[PDB]
Amino acid sequence: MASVLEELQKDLEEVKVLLEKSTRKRLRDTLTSEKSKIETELKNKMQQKSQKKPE
Repeated sequence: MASVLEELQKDLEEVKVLLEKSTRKRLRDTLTSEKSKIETELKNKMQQKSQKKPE
């Protein structure tokens, strides 16, 4: 869990760095794309077990 949090935080930090450096509008693209991935991975990792039916 701390693992997952750390990885998400690290990716988010890389995002912040990219946003800051790529202040030339790129921020928008970066944020939109990568935030989706961050959220997706968070949701994946949380739900992953959750007594989920083997669909």
